[PDB]
Amino acid sequence: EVAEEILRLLREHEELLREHERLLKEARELAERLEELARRLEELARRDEEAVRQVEEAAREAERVARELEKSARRLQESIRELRRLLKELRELLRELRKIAEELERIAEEAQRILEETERILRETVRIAQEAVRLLQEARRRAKGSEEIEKLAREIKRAVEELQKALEENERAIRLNKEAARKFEEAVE
Repeated sequence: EVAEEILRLLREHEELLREHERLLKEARELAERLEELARRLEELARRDEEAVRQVEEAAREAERVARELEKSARRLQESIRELRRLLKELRELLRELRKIAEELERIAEEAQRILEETERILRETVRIAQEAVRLLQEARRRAKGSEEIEKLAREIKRAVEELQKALEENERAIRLNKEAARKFEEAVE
């Protein structure tokens, strides 16, 4: 039964992986769209109903992408709970017992720490996505002086930088989850 429990956990990790890959895509597009709006805002400060219109349309679409980023990270968080619920059922099954079971408890205990670190990454990604939504909503209200448009453009560019740091940490958490799953395959073989 322990062998069948790992295989179900591996299937869940696979669905975890493709949802986390979708999270990277949404966050990569948001950062690109936020950098573009920042440049459009700095042009609006120096300059036009088209310049106001393109700021409104660039922010409105960047807000839709930030919502998808938030929805994807929320979906990943409710699935780490599934992984850990499957993990506790495995913890008791392997402790029913053999040296193979002793190896499975070191890689399962490590997988616990990775999932905890992974959800801490996702919670920070939700925060940056929520900060992006508020800044985008502020960009559309102000576009309806130059000094205030410049500061908002600078604040958006700082959100880009922490979004890029969240990209690195999410890509790192994917590797650690992939490597933890590879150990489950070889140890159960």
